[PDB]
Amino acid sequence: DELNKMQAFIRKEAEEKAKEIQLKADQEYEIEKTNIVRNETNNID
Amino acid sequence: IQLQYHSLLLIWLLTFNPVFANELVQKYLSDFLDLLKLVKITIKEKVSRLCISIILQCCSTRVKQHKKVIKQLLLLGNALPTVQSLSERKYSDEELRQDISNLKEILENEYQELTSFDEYVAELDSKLLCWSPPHVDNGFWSDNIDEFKKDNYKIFRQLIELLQAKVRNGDVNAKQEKIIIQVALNDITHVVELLPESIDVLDKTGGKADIMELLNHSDSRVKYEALKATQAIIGY
Repeated sequence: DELNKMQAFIRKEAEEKAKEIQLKADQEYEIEKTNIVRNETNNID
Repeated sequence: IQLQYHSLLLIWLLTFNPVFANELVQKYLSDFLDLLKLVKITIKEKVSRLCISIILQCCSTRVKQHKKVIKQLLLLGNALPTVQSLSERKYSDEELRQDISNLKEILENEYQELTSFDEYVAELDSKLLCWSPPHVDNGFWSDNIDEFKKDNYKIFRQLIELLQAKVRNGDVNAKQEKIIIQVALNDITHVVELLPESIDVLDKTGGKADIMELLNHSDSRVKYEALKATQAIIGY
């Protein structure tokens, strides 16, 4: 139905936002991992 | 009228003995509700007094499980509201008025310990729901969300079973059945919106399938409730 199709687009749009937020978290994890390696460098030094 | 009065007098005489009253209490759970309805409908002072005495004897402290019987009567037959309505109404007979006042006091005392949770539990056990104030009360749902999910979501499982039974009974599509189905759908939607963990349990127990089946129901209200539940599930 028209209502179901309209609700499908809204939920699909929220899915893209969730994926974008998840992708941003992955980028943050890589940055945090690099900082951990940098922190370990001082201890290793 | 004379036959009904004689039957009420015989019932009261039997209930005078606590053992017989306790035995008859479990014989017919709707007997108290029927007696209250007859007393409300009948205008005879003697018949009303006999019905009040019979109702009080069942909930009298002499009979076994008096508190439990009074609580069950108040939860099922709405003894407190009927007693409150009778107290407001004026009765010519003084003895009947005193009996009505005593019954109203007993019902108020029983309802003081009881809460909306007890009424909801009784309604779920009786599988009867007619859009109670707790269903439309956001605060009641918010304060009872944890209780619904308690005991491995026992209340959620009971609601899912009731919805499945209504779907099985949806072929009749009676007005009371339709109202019960709509109330169950609203409760399921509330228990899915709040405490989302119950959504997985409902899906496992076939709640989603029941909602989808109800979405094709002929009744407009049932179809709208099922569509709202589906929207709350995965829709916008």
